[PDB]
Amino acid sequence: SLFKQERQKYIPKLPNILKKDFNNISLVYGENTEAIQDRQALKEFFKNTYGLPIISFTEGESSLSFSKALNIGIILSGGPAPGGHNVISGVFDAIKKFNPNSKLFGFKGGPLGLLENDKIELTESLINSYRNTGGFDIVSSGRTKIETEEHYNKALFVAKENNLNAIIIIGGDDSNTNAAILAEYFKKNGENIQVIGVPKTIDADLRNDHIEISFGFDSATKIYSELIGNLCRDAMSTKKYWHFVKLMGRSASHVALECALKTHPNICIVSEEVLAKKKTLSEIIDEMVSVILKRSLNGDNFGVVIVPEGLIEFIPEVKSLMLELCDIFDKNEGEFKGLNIEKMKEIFVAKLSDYMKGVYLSLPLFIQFELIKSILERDPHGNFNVSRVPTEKLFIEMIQSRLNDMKKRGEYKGSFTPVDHFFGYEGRSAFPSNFDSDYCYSLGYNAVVLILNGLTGYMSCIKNLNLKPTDWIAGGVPLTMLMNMEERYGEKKPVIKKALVDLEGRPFKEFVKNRDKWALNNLYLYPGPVQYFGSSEIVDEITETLKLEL
Amino acid sequence: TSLFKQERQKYIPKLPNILKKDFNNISLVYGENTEAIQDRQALKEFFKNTYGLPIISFTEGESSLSFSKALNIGIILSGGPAPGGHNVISGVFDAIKKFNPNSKLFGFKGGPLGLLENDKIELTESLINSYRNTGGFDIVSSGRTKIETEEHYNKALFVAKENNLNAIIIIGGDDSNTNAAILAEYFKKNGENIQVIGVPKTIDADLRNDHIEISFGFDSATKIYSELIGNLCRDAMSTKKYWHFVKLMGRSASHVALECALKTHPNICIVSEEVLAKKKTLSEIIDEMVSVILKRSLNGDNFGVVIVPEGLIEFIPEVKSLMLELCDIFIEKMKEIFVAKLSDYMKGVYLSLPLFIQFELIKSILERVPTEKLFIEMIQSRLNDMKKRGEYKGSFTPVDHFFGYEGRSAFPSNFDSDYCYSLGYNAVVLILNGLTGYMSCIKNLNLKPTDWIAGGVPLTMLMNMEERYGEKKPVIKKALVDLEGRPFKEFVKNRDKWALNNLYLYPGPVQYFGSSEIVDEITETLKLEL
Repeated sequence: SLFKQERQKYIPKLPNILKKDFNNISLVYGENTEAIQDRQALKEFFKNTYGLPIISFTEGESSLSFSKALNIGIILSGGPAPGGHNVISGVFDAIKKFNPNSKLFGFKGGPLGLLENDKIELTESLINSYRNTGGFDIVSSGRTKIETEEHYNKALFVAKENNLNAIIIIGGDDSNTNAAILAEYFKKNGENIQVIGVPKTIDADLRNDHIEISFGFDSATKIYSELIGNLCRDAMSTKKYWHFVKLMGRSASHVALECALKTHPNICIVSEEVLAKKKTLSEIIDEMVSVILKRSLNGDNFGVVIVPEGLIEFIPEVKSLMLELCDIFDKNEGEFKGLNIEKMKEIFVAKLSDYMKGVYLSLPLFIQFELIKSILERDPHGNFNVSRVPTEKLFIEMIQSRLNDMKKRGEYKGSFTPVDHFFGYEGRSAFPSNFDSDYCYSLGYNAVVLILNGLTGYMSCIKNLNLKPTDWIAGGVPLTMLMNMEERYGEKKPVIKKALVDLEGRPFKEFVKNRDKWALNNLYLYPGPVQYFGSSEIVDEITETLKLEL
Repeated sequence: TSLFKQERQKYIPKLPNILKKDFNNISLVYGENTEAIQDRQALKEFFKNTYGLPIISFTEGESSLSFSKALNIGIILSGGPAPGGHNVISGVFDAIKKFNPNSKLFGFKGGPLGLLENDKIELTESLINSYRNTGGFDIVSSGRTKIETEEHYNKALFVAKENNLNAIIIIGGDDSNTNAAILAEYFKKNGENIQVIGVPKTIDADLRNDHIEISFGFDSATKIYSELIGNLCRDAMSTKKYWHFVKLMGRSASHVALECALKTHPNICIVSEEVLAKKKTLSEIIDEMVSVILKRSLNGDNFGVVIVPEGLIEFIPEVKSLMLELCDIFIEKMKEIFVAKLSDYMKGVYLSLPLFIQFELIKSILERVPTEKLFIEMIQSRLNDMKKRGEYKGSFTPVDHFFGYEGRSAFPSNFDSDYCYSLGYNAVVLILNGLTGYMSCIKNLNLKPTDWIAGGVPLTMLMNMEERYGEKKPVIKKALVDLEGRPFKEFVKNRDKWALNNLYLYPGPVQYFGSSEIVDEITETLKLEL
């Protein structure tokens, strides 16, 4: 692509501190840390790495933990987010500045590549061709979980066979749970193998007071918001369509909320608020039908609706239903064996309580099947496949009935022509914005400096992300501080706690202040394509979420 | 909206050098005279007063205008939106202001219907200013009201006079422009000086010929689709696990699918026109896709990307045949009647299809079905058997997409921005020369705007006579993919390489700031043709 050729030339921007000679970068030690919850149980699990302090960088003469060339292994883990390839080019450049004989190995297909020792050397020309591109496709990714002594030995072995000083893991809450646990295992067995994590995810559910945002979120919400903008403007143009847009975002509504603040849709559902008010499915339907009715009465027979794809895990009744289908499947593992959807399910309907079966058979037939598969297709970390559940079609179907029932009684004169959308996969491997491009490159560059100071069990961290990159602050966040205890697949396991929308936070407060105006009026915003050439103001733009929060 | 819109509202669309001249220094070049594509005789008699008009073209030179008084122009946005419509309107506005600052522009609301109800707004400079370079038809909205009853043409004429209009500009696809051609004559037929000009609009690009090189919006919509498809390709390479099936808008032709394929290099792209021409079966198409999926699995590649045009099934002769017989007899058991009495030949075909398609074909009777979810279904079946017979060891995890509505009202690219502004500006100059029944035309669209050629293509040359329900009606033949054309031939030469290898291209977002070579880029289709 001609675009591709030019964008490959962009020089990502570092924090001023990371431009210094590496033995002129010294550490500032902050407060020791606690886990978020289950501190007691996490301290006894993380014997060697619990309670590590926040690390900041500042200028000063400081001696490094290596004199000779580094060997670094690196993994792309989980679903892709725009910018991963810049984390890698940042890492590559940093180790080369340290010692030109340093070598970077990329393991293939996620953490599984590490367990099976399936790698490639990441060389200067290879890394050149990926600079500033989207995708994880330089080595590919995967969702393999590392949780057993067997996994840990193979990792140790494979790290030792490749003469690695450190492993950098780029991923979300799941991948960095691997990272924290793996660092503990190494330090526990006196292994001199360092483990650094990098905060990747479009969901933006990996963050805290120190990690201001995960990478990729900026790029993905910009792409989603333009498309949603375009649907709003097409709805205004024809005055006839109701668009229902499902967005990726399994466990949290950061993506939906950002897109709402960008576009001003007539309806955006926030899963977290749904849960807090213990809303039911039909209550949500009533609140959307209501908006649809008042708009039809203003002559507006059209609108745009956003719905987070993980909404079904925040409706307590539907959450219950899925957890029961789970349990019903965990034990009857045998009957299910070689049966089909049609019959896999007769058993389910049969093994459900009258209460849940009543909830279940209340759902449209196609939704019933989909929920089945969502439970079958859990990932290694025990995530339900929700992307796969057509929640926005569940809404459409249930709304149509409700509107028919009201046309029946002459209480709805209107014209309801729904259209469904799901924006998700087309945002994960897009070209990263300038923001994610600088942020990812800095993350990877920063990780090597943490490594050169002998740190392990840290998340690469870059603060003040709302300022010009030059003024960014660099350092490290201990992984254990983001963690709690959580029942996965039946067991109570130590994991990184996903960060959901703060219902007390400014992004949400701000949505709440306006969402009523946006419902009955047409105050759509129309964001454009991401730009990579032109005014810094346009090119280096950031998310509304990040402006409101910092 | 954005520092983006406000930065984008300031952009100055580029005109052809000829349209920058004083209007008195633009003179006409009369080309060869026209005849319809077919039914030449019937159309000559139908379009009595306007048939056989010659190709027009502009060049520099002292002339004489048909007006000195301020113009009153009505304008209509018709049919589905395409990026750039608002620039056709801004171009029109600016042109008539240059001619005479007292000229007024009236936009009728919601399509041809706003004309029939005198439902209109003056488009003043301040208002037009906020729509410059934006997507959408939303400055006045559009609609699909046909103008066909004598009562209609009569009220349309009424209302044009009610507002003192010298001309009406209609912006739309093939139907709308057939409409304008007829409307143009009805006005002439009755001794009224009201000119009607048409503007070639559609993302389908099924409105074009040897003189109309492309309809506006196609450029913008394909660039957006192509990025998203490129992004799916790159996600697919990244995780090595999904088969993405992308349906694109366009019930009638495959210009959009073909363009996106030349831009992304997907593993499969079905061209409806090619399927019709080779007279393929449904199952043959399935085999072709299965065969690709199998071979890539054998290479370790359990992932890929498929592009399919939205109108594909309607180009499968079998299927067409079946909706013929289904309409010939003419739920669960009431279809089974369709079975014993169906011809066999369609029977074996009717039963190839999944029940929800079968039951669906019955729902089509009252009158949709997914080109997308039919294929994925039928592929899953043939793979299930093949794994059961130890012939397929791969994992097939399909994901479906439909990119369409999110492309129609996006910001227009520079190309559509210049092209649409030029189209509207040009329409006024056709009007100032007293022409009517023309389509506004801009040639050489692959060169820089300044070297574009401006002129008019007579609407009747685009026509044949269609007949439905008793009446012989004039219609503009939809232009489909030329299987002898360069865009299609380029695809045929390379699609086999794209299937089994991973040669995905990754186009980026449309850019509006930066090097002319990126910002003023055009479609592959237009490069190959031009």
